[PDB]
Amino acid sequence: LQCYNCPNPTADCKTAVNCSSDFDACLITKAGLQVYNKCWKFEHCNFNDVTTRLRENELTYYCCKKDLCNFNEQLEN
Ligand SMILES: *[C@@H]1O[C@H](CO[C@@H]2O[C@@H](C)[C@@H](O)[C@@H](O)[C@@H]2O)[C@@H](O[C@@H]2O[C@H](CO)[C@@H](O)[C@H](O)[C@H]2NC(C)=O)[C@H](O)[C@H]1NC(C)=O
Repeated sequence: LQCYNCPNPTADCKTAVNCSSDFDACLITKAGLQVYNKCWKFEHCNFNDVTTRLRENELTYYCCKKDLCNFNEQLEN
């Protein structure tokens, strides 16, 4: 999956790059402050496998399966 991967927790990442290996679900987390951007698994995209790996909790991780679907446009209802 090709998604944007930033070196820091910014709220406007625009660097498109292929996702590392062992990654089939793009992840777009938003802890009301920083829009995390990283390649995540579809099995680890639950309400415990992400808030634990990042060592956080209050956040809305949204996994996707489209070349670049973790952008900042899928968490504003
Ligand atoms: C992500 O990687 C792809 C590499 O795709 C390869 O080429 C495809 C045509 C297909 O054969 C895949 O199975 C291959 O793995 C990048 O796409 C190519 O990248 C090369 C080198 O950068 C470039 O010369 C080609 O023209 C590109 N072709 C296409 C269709 O993209 C792609 O750009 C990478 N994306 C990012 C954000 O890095």
